Amino acid sequence: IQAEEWYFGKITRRESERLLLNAENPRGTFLVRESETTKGAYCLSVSDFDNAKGLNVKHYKIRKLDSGGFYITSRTQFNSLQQLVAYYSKHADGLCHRLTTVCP
Amino acid sequence: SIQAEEWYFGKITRRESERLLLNAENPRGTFLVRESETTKGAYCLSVSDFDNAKGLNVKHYKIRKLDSGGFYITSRTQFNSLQQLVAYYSKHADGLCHRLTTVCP
Repeated sequence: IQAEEWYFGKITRRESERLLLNAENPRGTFLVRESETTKGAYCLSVSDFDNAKGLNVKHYKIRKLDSGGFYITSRTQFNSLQQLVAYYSKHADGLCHRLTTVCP
Repeated sequence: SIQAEEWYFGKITRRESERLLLNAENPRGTFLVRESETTKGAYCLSVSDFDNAKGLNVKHYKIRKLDSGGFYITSRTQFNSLQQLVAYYSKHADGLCHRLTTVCP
């Protein structure tokens, strides 16, 4: 996974908001990094825009089932992280926006 | 002028540096210096490394600028230029994952 373009490893929540919040990035720009807060979990950080708050980043915890798979909600589970990224690029399913560009 | 240094890569992102450095053709210790995207005014030394478990990986060390003039990564040694910092760590790792060997192509 270290060689996945979208995996940024151990950056913090505040580093990921600085990397993403760029007023020249499309809505849905994202990255996957490790959760600082929950050992063993990952986190999908996604840039969003709404009228009021403007540009902001949403963070979604990704948990790993002990049998192996990954999930953000009870709707779908994925046998790998790349399957999760691939799925949410085509279907937002509760996320603020489908995933569009990897963080530059 | 640092703009023209072989090892200086300006404003490339954290992601681009890793894309440059994670490559089978690079020795452990391949590096580049760039601006930090996350801390303005700071630079960053990115270094390719290899460990048996994770294979090829990149480590990133922030380089802080003393307002008085120097540059540092640790309290052990400070430097008056980035050329000096790059030269020193090419001779001694001193906490880095590996001595700097190859300038990133």
